[PDB]
Amino acid sequence: SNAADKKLVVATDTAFVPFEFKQGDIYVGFDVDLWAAIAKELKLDYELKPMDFSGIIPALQTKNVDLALAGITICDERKKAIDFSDGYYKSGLLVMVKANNNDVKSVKDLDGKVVAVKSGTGSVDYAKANIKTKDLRQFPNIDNAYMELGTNRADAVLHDTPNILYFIKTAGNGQFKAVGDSLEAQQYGIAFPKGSDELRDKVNGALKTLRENGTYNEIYKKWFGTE
Ligand code: NA
Repeated sequence: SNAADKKLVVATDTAFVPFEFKQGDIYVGFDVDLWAAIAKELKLDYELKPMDFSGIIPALQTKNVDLALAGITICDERKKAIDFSDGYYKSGLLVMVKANNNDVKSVKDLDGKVVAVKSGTGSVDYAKANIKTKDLRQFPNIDNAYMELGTNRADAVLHDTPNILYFIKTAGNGQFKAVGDSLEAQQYGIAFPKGSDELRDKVNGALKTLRENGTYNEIYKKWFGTE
């Protein structure tokens, strides 16, 4: 076998649930599983390099890294320094309601209710504008906003569709459902250095295949649950 080993350098954020987080002395998450599955098909060898989002692109610029799979969302401004592949996840804001809440079904059914959000999120603006709330409970951590819904001190919560789902699944055990569809949708994608080009198209085809194959659904169930 000698040293024909692929020097592919992969990079992720130190802490970022539920995509790349440390659990059981091993980084775990959706993005890790995705790159593992892609590799199987592409038959390439990877070496995850953990760093702060601050240096992810800066590094890709000098190609100190050859690929990066964090929560990089497709953005044309950034394309001046890097290049993205077809997205692997639909981002956006979702609405959690107690499962027994069969009255609310969407964000427009919230006019005149209590919606819990987190400070420094995009949930605030959408609500400050597209929504007519009798009260906006801006908490500094969603965990507490989840309590409010659990104590029916709020009618529903508004936060990233990924997060709301992980919890509906992890420590959800009912009394928590999702309604409607992801608002302000975006797409998450792998980021390849400008120099790399075929490696990109190769990975693009790989993702088309795995989504064509559809094992993504099972991985989706493991993290974000049933679509
Ligand atoms: Na209740």
